[PDB]
Amino acid sequence: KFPRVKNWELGSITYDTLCAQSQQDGPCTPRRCLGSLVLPRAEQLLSQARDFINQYYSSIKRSGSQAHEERLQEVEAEVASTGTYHLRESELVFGAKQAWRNAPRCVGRIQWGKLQVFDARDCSSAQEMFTYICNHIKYATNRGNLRSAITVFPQRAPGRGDFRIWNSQLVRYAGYRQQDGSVRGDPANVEITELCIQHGWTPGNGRFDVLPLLLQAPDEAPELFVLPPELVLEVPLEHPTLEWFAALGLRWYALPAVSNMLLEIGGLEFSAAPFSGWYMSTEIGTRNLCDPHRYNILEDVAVCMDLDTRTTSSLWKDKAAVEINLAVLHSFQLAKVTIVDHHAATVSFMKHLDNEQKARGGCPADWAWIVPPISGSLTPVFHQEMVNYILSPAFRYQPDPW
Amino acid sequence: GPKFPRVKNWELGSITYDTLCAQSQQDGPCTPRRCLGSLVLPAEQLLSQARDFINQYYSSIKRSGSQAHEERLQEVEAEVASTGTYHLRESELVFGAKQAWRNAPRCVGRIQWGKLQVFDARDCSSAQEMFTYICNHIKYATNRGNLRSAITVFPQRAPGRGDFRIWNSQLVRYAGYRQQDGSVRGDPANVEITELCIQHGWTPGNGRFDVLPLLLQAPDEAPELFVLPPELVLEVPLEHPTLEWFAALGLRWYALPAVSNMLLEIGGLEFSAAPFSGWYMSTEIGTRNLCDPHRYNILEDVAVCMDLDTRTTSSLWKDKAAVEINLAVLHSFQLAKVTIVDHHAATVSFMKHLDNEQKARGGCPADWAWIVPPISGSLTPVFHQEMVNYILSPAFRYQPDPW
Ligand code: HEM
Ligand code: HEM
Ligand SMILES: N=C(NCCC[C@H](N)CN(O)CCN)N[N+](=O)[O-]
Ligand SMILES: N=C(NCCC[C@H](N)CN(O)CCN)N[N+](=O)[O-]
Ligand SMILES: C[C@H](O)[C@H](O)[C@H]1CNc2nc(N)[nH]c(=O)c2N1
Ligand SMILES: C[C@H](O)[C@H](O)[C@H]1CNc2nc(N)[nH]c(=O)c2N1
Ligand SMILES: [Zn+2]
Repeated sequence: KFPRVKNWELGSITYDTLCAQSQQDGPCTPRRCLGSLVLPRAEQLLSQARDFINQYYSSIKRSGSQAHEERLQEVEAEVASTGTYHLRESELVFGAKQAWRNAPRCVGRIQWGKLQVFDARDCSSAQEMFTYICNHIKYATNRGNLRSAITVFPQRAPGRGDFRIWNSQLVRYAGYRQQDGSVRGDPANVEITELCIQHGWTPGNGRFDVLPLLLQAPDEAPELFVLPPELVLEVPLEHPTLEWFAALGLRWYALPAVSNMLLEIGGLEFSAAPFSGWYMSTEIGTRNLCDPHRYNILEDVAVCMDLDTRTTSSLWKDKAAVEINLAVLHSFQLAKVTIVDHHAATVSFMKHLDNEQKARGGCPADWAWIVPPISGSLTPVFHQEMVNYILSPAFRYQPDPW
Repeated sequence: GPKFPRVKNWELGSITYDTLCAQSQQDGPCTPRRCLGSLVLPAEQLLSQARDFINQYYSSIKRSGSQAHEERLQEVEAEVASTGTYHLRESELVFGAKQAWRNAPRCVGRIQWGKLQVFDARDCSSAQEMFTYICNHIKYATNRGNLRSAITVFPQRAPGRGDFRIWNSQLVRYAGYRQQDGSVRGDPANVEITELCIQHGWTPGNGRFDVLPLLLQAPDEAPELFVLPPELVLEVPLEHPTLEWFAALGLRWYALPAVSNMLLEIGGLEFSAAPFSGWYMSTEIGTRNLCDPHRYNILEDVAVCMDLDTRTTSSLWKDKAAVEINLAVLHSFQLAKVTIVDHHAATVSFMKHLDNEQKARGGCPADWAWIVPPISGSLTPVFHQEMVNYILSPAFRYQPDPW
């Protein structure tokens, strides 16, 4: 019933009792494990609402109190007559922090308690969404001293369209499909780039053109907004000892801000609730720059390093990858922009695991996502068994609005 | 769409559906409530398992429903009927052993599955004879550096009688000597088997790479100790292609990886002693065996020799040192003409295996956490391939230590 969890480097054992609190099914069954797959293939609401309110009052050490009992009545009254309800700002703040804390694929959760929550539920137009987004970016960027934040737009409502941010992140580089099939820029963003153009954006022709935002108010066509360049901090990439690296003209933006995930709290759903923390260097240096379906610069860098790209056995791919990740760290450090390397991040996650074991009896974690894309076993998390399950409040994927 | 798991490759955008998982008859550790995919170790019945295996065998030779098939099924039911168990024919053992390998979710080398050399040692009746069979396996498999995959199958577990067992986890292992200061000289992973060898009369050495003797156990007898003739255990001294000082570290590793404590299950029959061997994927040695903190842990030593800043994580000193250590392993095995496969070549071959199996059986059970190499994960194609994990039989399974 309760899984035994072992760390093979230290030989230590724990038991995950928190998983018993999961109310939502994942993709696995006793016949087959689908743990490596990326995407999944009124009384109910009232049930989730009560559970959430209970979590909230327990967090402020006031369960059973009068305020607790009265709040539960309010929620019951609102759902019974309207089919839905609304969260108080303090609950929204607690809810967003818990969603982060519960996110199995996030290795930066040691920071979960420090999140600036912007209540944007009084938003009635895409124009207003844009203003809130600009303020989020300014605050979060903070001149390179990044601060974790989330801006929460109006919840979903029955028979009414959702407030949505079409872009997957607030800052993304365009991907222009070229005549000969290739892509200029970021291949992951070809679809959104095209949508922007289709909606009147005058495209650029570079490899790092910041995309405009396509923001959508309920039941309206999305609207295009160009981000003020001075609000988008970027870091030109250079290498500490390889002088020619800068000549590659590579760069990446400072702020990672997921904008297409749904935040679920107490049964309520927030379809637009962009959040941001700071990058772990491998996200940029390894995946964004070296993925074959992304900027795919490994071969170029290897040739500049004059490595033997003739055979795999020369480990040219491994050598180039390391220097690229080193360039990212060096460059962010030089530009004085917050970033965390994969060793420091995983070491902090092990502390988080321990903190959560004591606090809640476990921590849902997705091993395939927590272990870094390079040097996996050189990090502590590789040797740590993990149990994955869904807790609520939660961040979850949702269909693209188009 | 299809009511089977949909599997996507994110690098290529391609999709397949796994229908082979429908054939699984054993539950894994996961439930809809929680995934335990990252955990390392998470007559009526015999007849059904036996019948299923016979059906698999006849299906494989394209004779399902034939007179021979029905007669073999009859024969197995009667043998189990009067004796409680049954025995496999030679070709059934060969088919079952290859299928067990083919079915192994944690093995990235499965493209080679059809080439296994199956040594039938089911006539073995003593520990001394087990040793002879094992030495022949080592000689055949090593083939002076041009390694050949092989498995030697000893007698199956029998009702009442004791089990045939090889106590060591691999045929070649380096001793791990517990020190006064509490540290370990040699391989920390082998501290327990090393002590057991000593408790059984082995006179211990005092080096970092002392090859351990084998503790072989015949039915209902105490284990017997046998030391492998040095001439038979091929080793490779490690040197680096450019860093001249690497050779001075005195590191080395043996050529033959030969798992000896896994149980081979075929049609319900259990072969407690069936050592198998292929060849190493370089990261097993260069990354795990040499750099794991709980193994040889040589990362800091090598980083210091490379004059890296081991004071801060940000210098990526662990990453740089690990890459050079893996390169030294590949370079040295290549120099010594001993078969080895780097993690890029191996994962590329595994992607081909997945495509072959998609066509041949409708899927391939695979454990993502084990298939993706310990270094440079996303630089290999398997990192971007979703995988379905499930248990198929014949199979190789873990079994408790005999002591
Ligand atoms: C403070 C610094 C933070 C760091 C260093 C960090 C790091 C990471 C990393 C490396 C991943 C995997 C990303 C990928 O491979 O695409 C991730 C995923 C995630 N993080 Fe964090 N994180 C941080 C802050 C946040 C914040 C502020 C939230 C939400 C309030 C959050 C929510 C999540 C979620 C939900 C995912 C999964 C996204 C997906 O499935 O695509 N993270 N994080
Ligand atoms: C021909 C070359 C082969 C290569 C390169 C290869 C490579 C690998 C690798 C890299 C692993 C993971 C090992 C670890 O991380 O400890 C593995 C595991 C495994 N392989 Fe293969 N393998 C080969 C041949 C074989 C053969 C001949 C068999 C059996 C007939 C086999 C059965 C298995 C099994 C059952 C495991 C899992 C062992 C465990 O769970 O500890 N492999 N293989
Ligand atoms: N450091 C962070 N990295 C997350 C960015 C990409 C992630 N795949 C989200 N995403 O695109 C989800 C949509 N499929 N987060 N952060 O600090 O806020
Ligand atoms: N390349 C190979 N590597 C096998 C390494 C040991 C593995 N951990 C099994 N093992 O010792 C199981 C014990 N718990 N195999 N081979 O080629 O035959
Ligand atoms: C197929 C496989 O699940 C997929 O490539 C996963 C693996 N681990 C990952 N881990 C992180 N952090 N981010 C990712 O995008 C992925 N991709
Ligand atoms: C805890 C975690 O499951 C464990 O460290 C696994 C991860 N992946 C692995 N993969 C391979 N090939 N071999 C291993 O020993 C491991 N160890
Ligand atoms: Zn699972």
